Amino acid sequence: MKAAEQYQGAASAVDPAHVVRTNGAPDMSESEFNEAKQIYFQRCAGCHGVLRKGATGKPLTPDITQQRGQQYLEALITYGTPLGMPNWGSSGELSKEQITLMAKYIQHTPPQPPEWGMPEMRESWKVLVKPEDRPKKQLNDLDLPNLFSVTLRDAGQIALVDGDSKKIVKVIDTGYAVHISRMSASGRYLLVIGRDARIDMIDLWAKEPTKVAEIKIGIEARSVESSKFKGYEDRYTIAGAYWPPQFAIMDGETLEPKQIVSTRGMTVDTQTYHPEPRVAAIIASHEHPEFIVNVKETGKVLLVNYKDIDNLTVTSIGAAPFLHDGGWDSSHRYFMTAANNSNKVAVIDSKDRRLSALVDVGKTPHPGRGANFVHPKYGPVWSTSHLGDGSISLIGTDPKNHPQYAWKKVAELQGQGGGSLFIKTHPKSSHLYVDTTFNPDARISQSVAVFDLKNLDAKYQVLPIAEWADLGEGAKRVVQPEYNKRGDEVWFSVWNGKNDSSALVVVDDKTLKLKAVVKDPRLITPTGKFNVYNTQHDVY
Amino acid sequence: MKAAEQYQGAASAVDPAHVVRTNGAPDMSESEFNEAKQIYFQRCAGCHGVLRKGATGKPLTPDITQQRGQQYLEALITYGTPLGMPNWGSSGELSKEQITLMAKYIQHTPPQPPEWGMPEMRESWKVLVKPEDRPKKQLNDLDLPNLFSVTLRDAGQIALVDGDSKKIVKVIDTGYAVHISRMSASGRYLLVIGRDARIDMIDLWAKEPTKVAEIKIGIEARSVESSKFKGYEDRYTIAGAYWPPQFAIMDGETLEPKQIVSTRGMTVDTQTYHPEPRVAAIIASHEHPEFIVNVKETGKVLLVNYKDIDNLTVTSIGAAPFLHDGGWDSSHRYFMTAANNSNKVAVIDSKDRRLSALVDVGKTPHPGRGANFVHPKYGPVWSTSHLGDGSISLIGTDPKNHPQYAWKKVAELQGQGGGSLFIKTHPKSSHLYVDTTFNPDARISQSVAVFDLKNLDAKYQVLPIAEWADLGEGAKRVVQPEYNKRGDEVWFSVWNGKNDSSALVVVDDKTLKLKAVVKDPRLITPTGKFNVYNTQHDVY
Ligand code: DHE
Ligand code: DHE
Ligand code: HEC
Ligand code: HEC
Ligand SMILES: [Cl-]
Ligand SMILES: [Cl-]
Ligand SMILES: [Cl-]
Ligand SMILES: [Cl-]
Ligand SMILES: [Cl-]
Repeated sequence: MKAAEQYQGAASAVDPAHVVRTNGAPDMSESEFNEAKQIYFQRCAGCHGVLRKGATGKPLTPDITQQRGQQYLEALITYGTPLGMPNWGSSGELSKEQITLMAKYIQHTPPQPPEWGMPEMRESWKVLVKPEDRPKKQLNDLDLPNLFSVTLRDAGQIALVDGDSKKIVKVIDTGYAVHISRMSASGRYLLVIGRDARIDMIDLWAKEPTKVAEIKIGIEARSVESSKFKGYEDRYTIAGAYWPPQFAIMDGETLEPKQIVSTRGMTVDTQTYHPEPRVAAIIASHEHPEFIVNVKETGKVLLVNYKDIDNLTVTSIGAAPFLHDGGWDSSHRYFMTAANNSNKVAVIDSKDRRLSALVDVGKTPHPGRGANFVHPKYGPVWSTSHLGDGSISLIGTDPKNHPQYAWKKVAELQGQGGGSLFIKTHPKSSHLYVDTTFNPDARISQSVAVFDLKNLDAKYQVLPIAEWADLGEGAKRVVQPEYNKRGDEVWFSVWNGKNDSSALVVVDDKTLKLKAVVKDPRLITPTGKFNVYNTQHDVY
Repeated sequence: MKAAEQYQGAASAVDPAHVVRTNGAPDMSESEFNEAKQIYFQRCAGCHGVLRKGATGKPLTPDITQQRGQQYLEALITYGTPLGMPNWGSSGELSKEQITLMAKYIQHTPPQPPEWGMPEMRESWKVLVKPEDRPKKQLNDLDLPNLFSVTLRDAGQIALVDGDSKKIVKVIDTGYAVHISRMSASGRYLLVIGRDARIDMIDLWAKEPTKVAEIKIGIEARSVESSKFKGYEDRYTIAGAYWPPQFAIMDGETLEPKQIVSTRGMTVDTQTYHPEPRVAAIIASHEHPEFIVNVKETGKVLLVNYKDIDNLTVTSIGAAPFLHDGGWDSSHRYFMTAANNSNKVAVIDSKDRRLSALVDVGKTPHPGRGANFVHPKYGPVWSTSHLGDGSISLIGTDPKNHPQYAWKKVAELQGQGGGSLFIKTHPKSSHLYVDTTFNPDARISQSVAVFDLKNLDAKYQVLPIAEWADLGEGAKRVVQPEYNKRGDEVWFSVWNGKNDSSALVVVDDKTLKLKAVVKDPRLITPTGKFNVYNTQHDVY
């Protein structure tokens, strides 16, 4: 009756005088609030995050913002900061009236976007073609290993480009602005994820590659990955979300949602609670049946063991805050990940399940998956490009046979300048390609630098990738070099405007000569290109 | 710098129109809000939680509460429901004007108490006596294994009573309303955790037992535990918190804070995010170097492996919502814990790291640690009483030599009625005791039922514990039977008010006749009683 009521009726130990109401912000209309909120996610949420704690420095919470004041915040938004906070008034990007509204907005409690659990996922889950009715053999005659999965960012779709043919073979509708493409261990299924957290599974064996499953694992995402460990091929596919701060494990044949795990938790450096730790790069392990999951704001690398997904076991490894992209080393044991805004590179030992070291590097490293090669003096190494730096950092990745040079910034190369984004090579190649996508100089932003590994002390050659495309108007930012299955050509993307004309430019790695140019009215804002074989077997 | 700012300056994939502002509640003054907020934690937070999502039914969040309306909520609060929601108007416990305020308060966004990270812990952390300054031998002449640690709830302290002398040997100030007492594997250090989350470690080898370390792991807590795996004795001490939803691991010798882990995460039944999953019972594994941690609202049981404390591995086991108290079986392998308000008992396999079964029992089981004995027909069993009915459930715990009765509610026993909290026995005892602390009948609450393991079909005997104390005015509620080391005597608390007289009653287990009554002006609101040896070695 009420005996259990009296049992739990005791007063909470929490002192009510220490629980506080959240107000004290300047009055804002409903129309005004929504206008600043539209600006925040259009211009600010990328760094500061949904809850405004995703960047360095003091956060944009009420207690902090109200302490500064209306005019401090207006002043700091108008003129920015030399530590990565741009200026929105001096640049003319925002208006005096708008900046005033932003200063008022961040003094209010940050509005919350909704959660996304199993009910939301299962409703988003669609098996368009059931595995029973899927082909048992490759129907088409495509040379799938040398297929490129090219992202048509603004078009909300992806294009399959036959490597040798240089022609588009199909265009598939996907989530908006796909970020990466990943292959299943079998090589039959192509996985793509949009920044809106929609995943699509493509069957490369159908008469024409078709989608077979679909699911939305959140509101904002970046990464997807498939199980690579011996015996667990196509068993499970993982995907991490920016919001909600979580990742999800799904069946690898149907994408059925199985498990959802929150990444909300304590940070490695300060060991305080963080309400929005965004999941970034995910990579499958060869040593154990685990997914190595990067968690950005908390600086944790998680080892998600799918041996038993009903009773999940996770090992949380401390590294450095702001974990971002990364990739394997030549051995496929040591996961080199870039804690970009910590200017460090963490080394995750997938075998011993620990952090091998933290390597100091240049200003904001950005390697993507990186580039591995054998240095004459320093043995095997792993290299990264940089955004705030024009440098290239080489890191020893050979502890067994090169303890002298291991997890050390053994040597630097210098590229065309800052704004670099991806560094690329190939085992069969003697060159090292470095793009300058976000360099503020036009010429540099549409060129790439090529180093000669045969003689590494020489200066690089500059290749005019955009010039070779002969597009015309547009910024024509070049981005992301990728090799073919055979390794003797290097594909480039000219990330021109949505309403301008773009292209993919293919270079002969043997001669460093223009080999071909890919143009098509369907190839809108081409960004990421992913060779099936090279991506599937971590060739980089 | 602009390079990195353009790279991370892309608009968020989050639609601002789907990120909504949280204020549509009826206006309240600051004086009125703080009065309703005070009643909430004084009367309601125990069940509904800090964020109003800890009870069954629909939560008291703005979206739901505003939908009902002011008149609906006033009525429901005024009258209640027959499903665990007490009456507050018919009761006459809250005035008509307070209920109106409470109805408005729960329509506002719930106020939030602060977090409690490593900085807050370290400043709260005190080492009163260094390990170097502690004795290498037991200075005092006390029979430590037979000492009782008695909680003096309202006095904010505990008393150490000598089992055979029946006298109080010292009184030690602690956190407010200590909840449990635990002993180190070495049996030298007594650990007590306050209702307010303050932990005190007591050295029983000093000339007089003195506090040697102190730490606050949160704002509200209930549970504390020590590592009991071979080779890891006294190496780590763990404690769980109600708020913030987290647990923490400290050094066993100094209580230095080492790690903090957030229990915020997804539930087991709906697989949705819960922002306040408060930690409940915690027990130390013998099969592996792990802590078994109960997480209430999410219904998860976490196996926290301390093999490597810097890289913490945690297996998450699903069970049923509202996990609470629990205990070992006779084997010390299967953790029998009760999801109270799910009316089930979960069996967690300490060895295989999985859920062996979910057993349906009575309304709101409350076992504490439980009571193990050998049923003449059904083999080794684990028993529990309930709050919602006078039932006593027996559950087989022998899968090796009694597989047909394993994890089955093999039989039921009837006590005096509902409102029971603790059932007890001893390996050297022929009797089985059940209390009725929260029974609404005065005499029932003052008595305890006693069963005969030699003849289970016989009706219980009733011993009037409070009557035997001869205390006078007061509710004189009796609670928590506890044996001594030799199992000769059974101790009971008479949990009277702080301005009334209380006592500890001791009964001769071999004869069931009163053996002693402990009265003392320092014995204020005695609740928990913890024999050092029986608590240390999990004898129940
Ligand atoms: C987590 C993450 C990965 C690795 C996932 C993995 O390995 O599993 C990744 C890699 C990538 C890769 C993989 C290339 C590779 O070599 O693997 C590409 C092409 C890429 C195109 C872009 N990224 Fe990416 N990217 C983010 C996050 C990520 N970028 C951002 O947070 C940021 C700064 C904001 C955003 O706009 O998403 C960001 C900006 C960009 C771009 O502006 C690019 C150039 C175009 C776009 O669509 O946004 N990111
Ligand atoms: C999590 C938890 C444990 C086990 C910890 C472990 O094993 O590591 C426990 C066990 C206990 C034990 C251990 C006895 C045993 O045999 O193990 C005792 C004496 C006890 C005295 C009370 N408990 Fe307890 N108790 C709660 C939580 C807990 N009770 C509540 O949430 C609730 C309902 C609210 C509250 O007031 O704290 C609650 C009410 C009570 C009481 O009213 C008692 C009788 C007096 C008091 O201090 O509030 N609880
Ligand atoms: C990165 C791509 C950013 C974008 C886009 C915006 N901000 Fe930012 N901000 C950023 C960093 C790395 C820092 C801290 C660096 C430092 O030491 O200054 C900041 C700082 C602010 C602050 C100051 C908070 C404080 O320290 O007291 C405010 C008030 C702020 N930022 C607001 C803001 C607004 C309104 C933006 C767009 C409308 C915005 N920022 C964009 C990184 C980035
Ligand atoms: C247990 C010890 C409780 C205490 C003390 C309080 N409440 Fe409660 N409440 C409880 C349960 C188990 C339920 C659900 C039962 C059901 O019939 O659904 C509730 C329900 C409410 C509701 C209704 C929510 C809804 O579905 O709309 C309200 C508005 C509510 N409770 C408020 C409330 C207040 C204001 C209290 C003290 C001041 C309070 N409750 C105490 C459990 C317990
Ligand atoms: Cl579609
Ligand atoms: Cl955590
Ligand atoms: Cl393993
Ligand atoms: Cl979780
Ligand atoms: Cl082990």
